Amino acid sequence: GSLTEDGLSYKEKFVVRSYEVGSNKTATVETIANLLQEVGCNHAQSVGFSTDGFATTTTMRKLHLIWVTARMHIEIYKYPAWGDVVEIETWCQSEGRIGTRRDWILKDSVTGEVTGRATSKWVMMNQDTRRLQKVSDDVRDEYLVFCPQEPRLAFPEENNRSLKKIPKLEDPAQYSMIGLKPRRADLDMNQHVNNVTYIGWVLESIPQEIVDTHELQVITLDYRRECQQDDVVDSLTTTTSNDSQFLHLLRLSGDGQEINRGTTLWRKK
Amino acid sequence: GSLTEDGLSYKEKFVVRSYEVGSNKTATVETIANLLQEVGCNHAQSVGFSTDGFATTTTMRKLHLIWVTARMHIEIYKYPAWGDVVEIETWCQSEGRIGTRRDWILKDSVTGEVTGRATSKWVMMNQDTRRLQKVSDDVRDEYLVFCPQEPRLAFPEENNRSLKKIPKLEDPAQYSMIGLKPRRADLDMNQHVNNVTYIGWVLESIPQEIVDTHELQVITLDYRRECQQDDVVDSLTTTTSDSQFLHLLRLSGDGQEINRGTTLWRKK
Ligand SMILES: Cc1cc(C)nc(N)c1
Ligand SMILES: Cc1cc(C)nc(N)c1
Repeated sequence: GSLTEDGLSYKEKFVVRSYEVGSNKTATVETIANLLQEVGCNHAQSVGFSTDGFATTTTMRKLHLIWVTARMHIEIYKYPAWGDVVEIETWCQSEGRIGTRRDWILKDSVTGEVTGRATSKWVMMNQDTRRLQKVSDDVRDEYLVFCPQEPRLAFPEENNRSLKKIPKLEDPAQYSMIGLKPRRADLDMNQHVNNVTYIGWVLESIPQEIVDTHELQVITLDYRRECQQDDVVDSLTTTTSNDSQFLHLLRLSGDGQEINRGTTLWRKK
Repeated sequence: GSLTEDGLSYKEKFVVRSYEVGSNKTATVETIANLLQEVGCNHAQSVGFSTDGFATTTTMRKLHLIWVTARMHIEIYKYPAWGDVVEIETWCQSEGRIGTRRDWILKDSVTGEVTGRATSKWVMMNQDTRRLQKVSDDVRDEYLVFCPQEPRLAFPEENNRSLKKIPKLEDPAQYSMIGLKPRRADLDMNQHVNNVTYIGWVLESIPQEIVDTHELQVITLDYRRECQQDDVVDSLTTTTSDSQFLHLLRLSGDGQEINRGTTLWRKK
């Protein structure tokens, strides 16, 4: 992988592995989300971020600040097959004092066709108190160094799906998968649950018949609170809809505290 | 990746990913086991095996046969760090009518030093009845095409750890993690639980204090029965000692054994 000629974005190619694919011999959406995180991490290393797993700037380290994910939104047109090469381009943008955004475009390396796109929103937090805060002038100045100054959006459309508000699922849920818990493979190098694990847990409550007859086209996931290593999670889903749409909720098994909410859109094969 | 000049082994290089590492910023043993399976799959594709997820020969397809893992044994001297390149070389061998073996050597691509080695034993099974069987002459002939005919072993030594018999853990276990269940990410393309998931489940009952103060040097895992997508597993561990443990995975309900194993850990 490498920064592009202008140094404002980063590209990397991945060969899809045997264990990364599902029943149709194409990459799962969790494999896609892991590749998006990996290229994001390689881009951060290439522009001087800390190499301790927290991806912080110099000002952030001085002030004990970290970024936390607020939303992930992925749209896939074609999942790459086992052995195929996918090229992913990523870049960041500051959104004033609100937070920052990381965007991605996925392409078939042989054809050059766009096969998917993604966007994520991040908010600043004090690492010690876990309290949110606005982005300071010093941090916005650091982002100006390696971000395009004119807007560059993976989702340019007017009132596009990636910014839509998600409602809270009402009990009783139509479907559920109870008692989910992370194992060590679900943790990152800093012993926090990996963001991709929550996508897997959301999908656990989709019936196997939908997975067998449909392809996932869009997933939008809000993150509200982290699941700790000793927490247990319930995954709830209700149909809201040739397309099938669902509303999702992840909450702690032991008090019902919400940790995530989301929606998925599926197309019949 | 590519077959070597003589066409009897296969080599592939991997760059260790951010999400593949643990707290010491080095690859976990589950990341190593996934890379061993990936290079094994690329080698099978390169020598003409099925591309449907079952890695079968032509004679195996005609007779509705598949290979099932009986044992995995891994010894790591150094885990590669995040961003490092590891080169893995793999090859297979027939073991008469008993079954087949796949062996691996891991190297640091920059230094060329051996950083680990692994070996696995596979037995033939009818895909429909799930009954074991011996390897036929036609299948042994197919393996002669792409396997070295003189013995080539990752663990050559007579009576070495990789062939040691593993006893059955006695109740009560010292440690346990109960109620483990696979999610879709734990399944392979044929909807069977991935072999690497069982290594993760074994390690779940090792106390976090051992993981924080020691490095895993050796893991030996016997596979006896498959965990199905709707099964629930309990992971049991007892210290037998370096720190050494005895492991058992069994179904949560009826207590049916699915795996047994041992691990050896060295203090950091
Ligand atoms: C958006 C958000 C807010 C808070 C308090 N915690 C998160 N993990 C994410
Ligand atoms: C060694 C072995 C034996 C049987 C009956 N099933 C397995 N999955 C593995």
